[PDB]
Amino acid sequence: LNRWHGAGSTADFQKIIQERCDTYTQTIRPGSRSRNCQAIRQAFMSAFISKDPCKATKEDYNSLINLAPPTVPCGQQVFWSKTKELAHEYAKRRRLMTLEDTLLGYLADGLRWCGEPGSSDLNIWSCPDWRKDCRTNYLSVFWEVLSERFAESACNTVRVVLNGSLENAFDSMSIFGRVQAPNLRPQVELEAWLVHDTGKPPSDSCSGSSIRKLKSILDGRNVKFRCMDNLSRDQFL
Amino acid sequence: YSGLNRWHGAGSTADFQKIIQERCDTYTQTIRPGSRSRNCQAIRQAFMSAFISKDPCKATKEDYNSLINLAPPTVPCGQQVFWSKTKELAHEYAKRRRLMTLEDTLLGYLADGLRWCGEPGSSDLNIWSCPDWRKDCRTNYLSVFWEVLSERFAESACNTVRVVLNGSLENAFDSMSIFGRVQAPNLRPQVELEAWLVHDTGKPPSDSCSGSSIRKLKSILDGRNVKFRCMDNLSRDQFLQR
Ligand SMILES: *[C@@H]1O[C@H](CO)[C@@H](O[C@@H]2O[C@H](CO)[C@@H](O)[C@H](O)[C@H]2NC(C)=O)[C@H](O)[C@H]1NC(C)=O
Ligand SMILES: *[C@@H]1O[C@H](CO)[C@@H](O[C@@H]2O[C@H](CO)[C@@H](O)[C@H](O)[C@H]2NC(C)=O)[C@H](O)[C@H]1NC(C)=O
Repeated sequence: LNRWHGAGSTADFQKIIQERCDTYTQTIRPGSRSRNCQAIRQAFMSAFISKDPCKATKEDYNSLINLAPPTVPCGQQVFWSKTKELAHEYAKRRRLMTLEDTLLGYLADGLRWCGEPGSSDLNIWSCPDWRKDCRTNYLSVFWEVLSERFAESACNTVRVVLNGSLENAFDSMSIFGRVQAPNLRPQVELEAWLVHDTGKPPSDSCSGSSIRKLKSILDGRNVKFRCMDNLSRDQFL
Repeated sequence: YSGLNRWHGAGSTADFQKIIQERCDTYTQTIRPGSRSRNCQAIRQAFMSAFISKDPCKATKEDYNSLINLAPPTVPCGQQVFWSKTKELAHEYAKRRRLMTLEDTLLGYLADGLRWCGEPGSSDLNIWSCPDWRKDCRTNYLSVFWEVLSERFAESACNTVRVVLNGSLENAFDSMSIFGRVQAPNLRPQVELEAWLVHDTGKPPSDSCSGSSIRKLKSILDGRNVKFRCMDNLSRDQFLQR
């Protein structure tokens, strides 16, 4: 059970998911119809429990995603890469939604989970690491599937918060670069904001090499691109 | 005969557990959302635990303490409505005015209109018969639930409370009603209570604020140091448009 190279499952995973579901559905974003959180938790567990944790497929999450698809109103989506804290504060203030503001994203944010064949329990010792063990693991596949659907459903103007205090604000291998940007629909307009740390000069900008790669992706998607830069965390918020 | 059909009251509502579950989700997510979260699985499990497999004529208030702790029947100050013998009117009034009766609390909403009881040695509801308060036992799980919920609802009342009473009855205040026996005597001291005695359209009222039964209520409220204002000679439509 301790054979993997990543940290083990969040031990109270089931309780945490269900509690977050209650908070989300009742307190944060109550919906047009009720959703049963026990059933959502049950579907989450069933996706991965008692399975080879290195044989995860997108299909395994079909039932779960169908119970709570990560869709948001047009013009209200926020994407981010390497700017977790900033992007979520920005989204909170402007009443916008990141992936972590969707039901399933809110449930899963910051958690780890995996199973073991022949066992009905979470593996709390270790779980597959995406580098050292396998990319076809249940944590990575969940976030890719969720990211795909989140990106696919974007409409009108979307925003991405990128880190202007890094050498490369755009990382082609990030989930944003690999899964989200390539799945935006034509006629979406994407605005990128390259935001730097207060009191520090930016390390990347809209005229840099990494942004060229992003524009290349978006041009092929027929996604309009407007890139802003040279602003600090304070100016952005 | 000593089997499942031995009681004089109607049996448990079929599929009680499904109904509870569905009502709890509806209530917490669509009726009164924005509020602090409640765990509906836990609430259902606590409700069942309170009575299942127990002597159906030995219910006590304490059997429901864990359920009430999960969702106390507390209403915001100034929004609470009591009623007696005016079920339809009181709930229409509460709906139109965005106020809350006992049946508008989480637990009151789950249980309204339902029946339930268990059977010793069984994990299931008795869907065949349940104890009747008058013919079998007062200390049954259905009656005791409404009694303890009523007490907690009255004890937590704050600021101005309103009661809707029936001006078309000879005695609008019945000391042996749940309102008269359990709710009024347990009102938080120093709240203020307004009573409205409402009569049916086109029928002259049968009771008023000056009658003997309202005097009995006044005496109870004086005991609780609760200020009392009573208004009468109103039809349903006059009351709703006040
Ligand atoms: C750009 O990314 C860097 C590197 O992750 C962020 O700096 C870290 O921020 C965390 C959380 O605030 C700190 O605990 C770390 O100590 C920081 N590490 C380093 C190397 O500085 C930075 O906040 C990001 N900037 C923006 C604007 O999002
Ligand atoms: C006062 O109480 C009477 C008696 O319960 C109510 O009249 C009953 O109303 C129910 C539901 O509307 C009917 O099914 C019964 O047939 C009625 N019975 C009688 C004797 O009329 C009346 O609605 C109450 N009035 C107010 C203002 O609440």
